[PDB]
Amino acid sequence: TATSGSCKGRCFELQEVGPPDCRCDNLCKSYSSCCHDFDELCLKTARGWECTKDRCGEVRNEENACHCSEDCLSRGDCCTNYQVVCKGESHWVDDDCEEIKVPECPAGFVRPPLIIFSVDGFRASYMKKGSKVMPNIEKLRSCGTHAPYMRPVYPTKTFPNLYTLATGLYPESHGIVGNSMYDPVFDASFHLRGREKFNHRWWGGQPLWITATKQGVRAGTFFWSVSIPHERRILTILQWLSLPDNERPSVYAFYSEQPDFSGHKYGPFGPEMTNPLREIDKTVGQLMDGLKQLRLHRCVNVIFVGDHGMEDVTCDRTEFLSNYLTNVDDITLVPGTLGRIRAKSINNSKYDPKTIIAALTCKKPDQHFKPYMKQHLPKRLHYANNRRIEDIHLLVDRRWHVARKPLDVYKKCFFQGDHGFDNKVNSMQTVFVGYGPTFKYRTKVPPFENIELYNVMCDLLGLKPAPNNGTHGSLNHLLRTNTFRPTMPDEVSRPNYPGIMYLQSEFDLGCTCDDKVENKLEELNKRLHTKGSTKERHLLYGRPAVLYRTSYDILYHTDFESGYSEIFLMPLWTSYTISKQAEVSSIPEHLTNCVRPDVRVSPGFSQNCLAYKNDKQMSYGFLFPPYLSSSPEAKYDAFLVTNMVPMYPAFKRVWAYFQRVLVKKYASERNGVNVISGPIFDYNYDGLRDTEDEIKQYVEGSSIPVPTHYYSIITSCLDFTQPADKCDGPLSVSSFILPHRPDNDESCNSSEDESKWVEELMKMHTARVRDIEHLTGLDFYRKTSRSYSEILTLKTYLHTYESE
Ligand SMILES: *[C@@H]1O[C@H](CO)[C@@H](O[C@@H]2O[C@H](CO)[C@@H](O[C@@H]3O[C@H](CO[C@H]4O[C@H](CO)[C@@H](O)[C@H](O[C@H]5O[C@H](CO)[C@@H](O)[C@H](O)[C@@H]5O[C@H]5O[C@H](CO)[C@@H](O)[C@H](O)[C@@H]5O)[C@@H]4O)[C@@H](O)[C@H](O[C@H]4O[C@H](CO)[C@@H](O)[C@H](O)[C@@H]4O[C@H]4O[C@H](CO)[C@@H](O)[C@H](O)[C@@H]4O)[C@@H]3O)[C@H](O)[C@H]2NC(C)=O)[C@H](O)[C@H]1NC(C)=O
Ligand SMILES: Cc1nnn(Cc2cc(C(F)(F)F)ccc2CCC(=O)N2CC3=C(C2)CN(C(=O)c2ncc(S(N)(=O)=O)cc2F)C3)n1
Ligand SMILES: [Ca+2]
Ligand SMILES: [Cl-]
Ligand code: NA
Ligand code: NA
Repeated sequence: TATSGSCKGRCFELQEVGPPDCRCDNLCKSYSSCCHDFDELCLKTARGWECTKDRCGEVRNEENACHCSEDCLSRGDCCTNYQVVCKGESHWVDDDCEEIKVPECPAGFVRPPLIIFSVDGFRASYMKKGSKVMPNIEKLRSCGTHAPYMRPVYPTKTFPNLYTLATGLYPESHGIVGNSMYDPVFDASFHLRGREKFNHRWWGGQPLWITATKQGVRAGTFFWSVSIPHERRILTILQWLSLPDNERPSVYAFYSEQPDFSGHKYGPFGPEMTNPLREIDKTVGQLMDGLKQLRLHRCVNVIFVGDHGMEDVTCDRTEFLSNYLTNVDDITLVPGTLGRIRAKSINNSKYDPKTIIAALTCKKPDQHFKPYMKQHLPKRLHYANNRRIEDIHLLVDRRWHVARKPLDVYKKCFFQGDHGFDNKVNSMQTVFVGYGPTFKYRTKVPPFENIELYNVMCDLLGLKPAPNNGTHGSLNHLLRTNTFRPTMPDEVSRPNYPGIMYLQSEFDLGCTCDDKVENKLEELNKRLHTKGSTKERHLLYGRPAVLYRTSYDILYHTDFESGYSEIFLMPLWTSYTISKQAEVSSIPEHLTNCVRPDVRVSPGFSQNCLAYKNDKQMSYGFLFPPYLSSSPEAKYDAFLVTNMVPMYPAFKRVWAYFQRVLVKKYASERNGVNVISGPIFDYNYDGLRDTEDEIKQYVEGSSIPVPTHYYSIITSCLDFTQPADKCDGPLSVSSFILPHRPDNDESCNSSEDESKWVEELMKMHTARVRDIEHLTGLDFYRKTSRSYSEILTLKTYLHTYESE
């Protein structure tokens, strides 16, 4: 860099110039590339950040940081409080808030600008707990649209989350999977410190500023060099807002290192935390006062958003891999509030991940982390499908750290706070407030995930979003206008409706049943149950649509309905309703090993019992539980070969408990439940439905594919005074994606009775319906009385099982 060029008239230039020409942009300090005069011209500090009575009407001294002269408004370089001190105006916070029904912008403005005020480590509970010291932020919150909290992505670190906010993508898809990373294809590393993080090969997807530029919307630069003070960042944004209509950007970003920086040292609620919250609020006040001076305070949309929260973590709460592993020098550990382990050297052929996992599995009674092969991580975390995420992962308990050896903790107590844990943990939750003409007025919205904002910021700017992991329309309820009006995806495969086409004797399945037991009253009645008379009861929200090319059958029964796949030889889904009044019955002795041919489905597209006998590892279970049959005659339907699915005996303990106990418990507590359950196949852990040829495992000697997971979607009336089957209003849902595993090594207390561990496992693997759609290629809730945007919101809902 030949720094002999100048920054005269180029301060915070929006277009970056190429080396070895010197730079004057808001990033030049980070690349050590600024022109010699950058500090003098662009980082002026003289006389402070606020006008004073004496300075009012002064003679323009260009050296001053901000100006109090009469001409300053037209130059667009006044101090933010100029009109308060020198013209008797009020601070924006002291004004009563008034609905902004339409953009009230200066002439020339083609759209409301968007300003994103991002705050590092701004824990959700600070909005309540620090409300007395943050009046500007509290005005934004209460007069704008706010959520009680926003759910970050895993890992709940700064870079993964800022780039998820920028792109709408899960870290596995955008590539910033941690604050620290190794890419084995590049043979490069990425760190917070240093120069390799500036290379564009690390950064996938399309962040907002590129989406804007590519579509003719001009963007301020989002990144700010750490040395540039906050007051200067604000003044720069206000200066840009004063630019000519053909140069002025439409989207802007501010970033604060606080309260994260203090929160690390002092803990999330340390008494030292009050001051950082005062300064952030003061900065917001400066922005809104500056906007008001420029008559932009009822034109611009302001987003106040955080990347993650902050938890209490100290050095004494550190698990050391040295107290579990003998071989601790043959591994590399990405440490901290999560753990990622790989081999220290790829030439070491004695390195076995299986032995390492086993040595970290349930070894101490209070063990404050749990090891996982990455594909066994809860699917809600979507943290697997990247070569940068190590095969071995440690999910660390909230409040704790994992390190390799004790020397790493005392040769690196200092910190009292940290983050990075599971994104369902309360302490990791962060904030969202939207304020402006396109946002709603004094509106609370439910919690939502940060992956959803990319779309909304595209809507706010009139942009078409790049393909991302948001569900577009699920956050339309934040907006007065500029809503995106989505359509249901078209069904690709239509079902067959097979009647009775096969004789018992055509089947040679090795299956037996004790069912040779014999009337016109109840033969016409059961006929109509196989044509779909109780389908109104058991399929409450329409049949799910299959959104890919396949061959399947709708099978009707008294207690349940299924979409049976001829390719996978099992239901893709099974739907049934259990009212509050329904009764659990036992599986009778004569039917214990009963499997019956389904006369509507060919032998060739059926499973068989012989495969299950020959497979000593694999057993089988049922999607509609026999336990909940409506009558002894109806119970025979639950033993059909078309209701059967492959299950490991270790997983059957879980499934049986869910089906026998929990389904009824949920129907009691929620006033009936509709359950839709089924298999999932994700052998390549991309979070997406596997095609046939991706299946790595079959029931031995057969074409019966083995699920990697089993799902259920449990729906009822949000108004729980109405029964699930007759609900007039909004729905309530919770779902799960249980891993289909041949042991229960994940559950350290699995030797005990299922009532001590099963429900706990299901909670860990809670899921959004949208997760299940991605994984199955199905589309649920097709026929309701509710708006589609409300259904989209419901589909992205996650039941977290955390307290308030
Ligand atoms: C979350 O949202 C995202 C975004 O919508 C979803 O991710 C998408 O999923 C698609 C389906 O899996 C995927 O589509 C593929 O695109 C391939 C081309 O990809 C490049 O171009 C895109 C578009 O600009 C770009 O975004 C991509 O960037 C990825 O890769 C670079 C690294 O080079 C990273 O910088 C970046 O972070 C991103 O990485 C992530 O995605 C890749 C996969 O693309 C993962 O491997 C990484 O781990 C990481 O997660 C790329 O630059 C295209 O080549 C594919 O086509 C193959 O498959 C089709 C199937 O129809 C087949 O018919 C074709 O023949 C073709 O196969 C050929 O190659 C095979 C393998 O080499 C071989 O086996 C065959 O024999 C053939 O030769 C495919 O169309 C799309 O790229 C990603 N997009 C992103 C941004 O990730 C994600 O699904 C959502 N998540 C959930 C849960 O819903
Ligand atoms: C990363 C990343 N991806 N995209 N962006 C730009 C961006 C997007 C938005 C958005 F909200 F709109 F998306 C909104 C704003 C932006 C601009 C982001 C920006 O100016 N910076 C991010 C950052 C800077 C400067 C310096 N950083 C640290 O050194 C740092 N590191 C680790 C931790 S911690 N607490 O985790 O240990 C804390 C830290 F402060 C991170 N930054
Ligand atoms: Ca898959
Ligand atoms: Cl990390
Ligand atoms: Na078996
Ligand atoms: Na166990």
